[PDB]
Amino acid sequence: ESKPVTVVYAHASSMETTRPASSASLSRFLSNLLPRLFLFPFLSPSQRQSLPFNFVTVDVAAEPRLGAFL
Amino acid sequence: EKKVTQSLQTARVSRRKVAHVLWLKKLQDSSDFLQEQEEAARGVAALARARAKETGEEEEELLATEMAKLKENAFVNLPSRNVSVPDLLAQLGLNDEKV
Amino acid sequence: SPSFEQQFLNDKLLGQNTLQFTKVSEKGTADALFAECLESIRHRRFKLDPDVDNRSSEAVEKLTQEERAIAEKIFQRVDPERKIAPRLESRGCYIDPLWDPFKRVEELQQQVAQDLTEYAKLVGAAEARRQRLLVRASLRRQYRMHDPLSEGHRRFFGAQRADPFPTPHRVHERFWDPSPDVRVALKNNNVPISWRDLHILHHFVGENGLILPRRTTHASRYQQRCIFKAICMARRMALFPYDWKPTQGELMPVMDPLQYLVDELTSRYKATGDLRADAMLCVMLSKYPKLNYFRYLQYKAQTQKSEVEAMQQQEEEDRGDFSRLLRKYKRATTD
Amino acid sequence: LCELEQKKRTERAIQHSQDLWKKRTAAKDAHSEKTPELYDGPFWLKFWRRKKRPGARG
Amino acid sequence: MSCHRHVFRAAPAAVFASVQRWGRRNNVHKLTLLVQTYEKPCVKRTRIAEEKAYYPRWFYLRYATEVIRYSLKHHLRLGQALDPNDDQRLDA
Amino acid sequence: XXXXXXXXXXXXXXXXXXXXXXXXXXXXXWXX
Amino acid sequence: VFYETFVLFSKRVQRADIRQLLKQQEALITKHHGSMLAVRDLGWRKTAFRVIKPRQGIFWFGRLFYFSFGANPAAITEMSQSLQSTNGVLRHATVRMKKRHNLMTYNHHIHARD
Repeated sequence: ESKPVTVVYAHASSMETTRPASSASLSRFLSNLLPRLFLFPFLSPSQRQSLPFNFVTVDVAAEPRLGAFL
Repeated sequence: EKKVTQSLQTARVSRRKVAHVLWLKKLQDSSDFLQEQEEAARGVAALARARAKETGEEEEELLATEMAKLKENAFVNLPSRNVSVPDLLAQLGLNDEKV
Repeated sequence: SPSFEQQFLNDKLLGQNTLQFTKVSEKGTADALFAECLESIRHRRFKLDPDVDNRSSEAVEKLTQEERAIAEKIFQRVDPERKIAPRLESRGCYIDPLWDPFKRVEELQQQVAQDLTEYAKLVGAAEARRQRLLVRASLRRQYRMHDPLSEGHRRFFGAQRADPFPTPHRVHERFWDPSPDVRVALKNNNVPISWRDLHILHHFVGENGLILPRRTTHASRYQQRCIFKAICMARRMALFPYDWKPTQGELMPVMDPLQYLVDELTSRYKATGDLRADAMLCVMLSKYPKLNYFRYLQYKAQTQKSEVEAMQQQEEEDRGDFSRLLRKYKRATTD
Repeated sequence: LCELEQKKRTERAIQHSQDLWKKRTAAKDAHSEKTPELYDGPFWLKFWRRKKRPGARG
Repeated sequence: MSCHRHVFRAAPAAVFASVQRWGRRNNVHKLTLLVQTYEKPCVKRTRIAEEKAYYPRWFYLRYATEVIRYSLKHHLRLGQALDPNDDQRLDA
Repeated sequence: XXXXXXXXXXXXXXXXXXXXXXXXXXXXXWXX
Repeated sequence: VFYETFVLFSKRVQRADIRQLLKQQEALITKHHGSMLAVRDLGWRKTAFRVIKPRQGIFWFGRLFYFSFGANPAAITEMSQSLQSTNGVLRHATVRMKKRHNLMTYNHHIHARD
């Protein structure tokens, strides 16, 4: 049963692997934010399942097809 | 058959408006000043509502004052593009005449 | 044993263009081992090569001047937006890899390098350097005569320029033929021209400052009217001159200068591959995240995906030549 | 036999009519979807004037 | 605008001739003469009609004379209508 | 060797299609 | 009705003056029931010729600004008159926003084909 709403996190971490850049900071913020916003008695499988939305991450700098699609 | 033709003309008109709605969506996204102003107005509304309990004053007049202050203070975050176009062209090598 | 590239391709003209004839394989792969074996065997056979294999014929005019003009016109019609050139890098598209005539050039360069190193071994280093300088001079002399459609070929063969038959200056619109640059300018980007297109309005204005007529601009009537309106508005806004062509510093389109910089750096990194432009775009990506980097990011993703596909293909070949390359012919034909 | 002939003719006519309707509807939908084309050719100053039969009788 | 020419490794007479050519092809003298005196609208109508009728003929005859000079210089012969169905095959 | 020449001929016969395109025209040469 | 306005301030104009002018323009927009959409700075650009602005002086460049707004058609005359009266502004132009060739959408790759 796929969740109705899917949240896609588009980043370009491949371009700057040694340099964290802003994408790494935003990823860290999201990782430390979502589990806190959503309470369960990138993310661990438990958190991924407990999230109300289907969380998927993509790299526009490594997926040319998805880049043109988005 | 006129009625069947009508069911076709409705679809043709609907898809024409579908395109225009998309165009407005692009224009809205391009508009950042409007979006930031709306977010600021929402924040001001939340502040007035909080004051409505903190002090029990007239939240309507609090909103009026805060909105007046926002209108006065608008344009404080103007984008900065203090750039010399001919100098940038010369740096790129596309401008050699440098009198 | 210095190779041909080591010896002669460090010169300006010789080093400008250097085609690739064989794929580069990292040390420790079956392709590298087979290449080493082939190079050794070819060098030994060059040692045990006869005289008849190095016979050469005198150079002659490949084309007449009129035939060259006809060929140039036909190539231009084939590609009316681009300039005609021997795109030896795109060669594989036009000539199948198995029938490439440049394998002979590669092997001849290898043979020349082997000959020069053996000559250095025998006679002496100073004489070898003399001969290397002389060969460099000869290559420089013969650099610009290889292209039959170039002016270097005509100059080398001492052929007078063609005197074309007169044609009418006032012809019908059906026959008007703009140059590729004027054609690109007129088409813009499939969008009607606006005053904001300050990078193109210079084409349609004469040195005198007067707006050029339609017979000269080769524009449609609607395009002509749009360009006239754009120039008038730009002049009224004082971003376009009134009595001369715009200065080189006035050619930026009416847009964000940083977005213009991003566009220019992307164009550089795509056309030539400026690593400096790549680094500048990388830093701008995070410093100014309010600009548009779609094309740059898409090209980066395409390159990464091609690298991954090539790595997978190399792994498959190492395991044993698989059906990918065979498909590239059979499946392509069947489709 | 006459009845069977009529029935077969009816079926064929139904099929032909349905095909014609689908074709015409597709053509008109494509016309509607296409944006108005702007005639960019020469004008009609030559055609403004007409040369009719001169004098009486015309 | 004003045409600017640089007299460098050339003759001042040649540069003056180039300036004269620029002026003629830009109709500078024509406009100066027109503005030196008043031209009534009907006179302007007639003049513009005459020019629009005349100049294409001049251009066509210029092309014809250019072709004539080229043919005389290169000793070209008059053409014959290309007979169709000619195999156009090399005699080799 | 005759058999080596036969092998070379077989390789040349079971080869690619010259031009990599699938177009519908063969072009002569206008050089020389 | 959507519009785009382009302004060319002189060097004598300051950020405070720009903010004041934009505030006045937004006041006019609101009076005519409109709404300011976006504001952007297009950088310092040299003029194609020296601008001799009477009773202000002579200038050889200017800072270019742009703002897009939806408003009733009756507001354009007032906005144009106000901008003309403003001293620092060297040149201005207001146009009707177009679906395709507008700075809101057709804002990148205006010169670079690839």
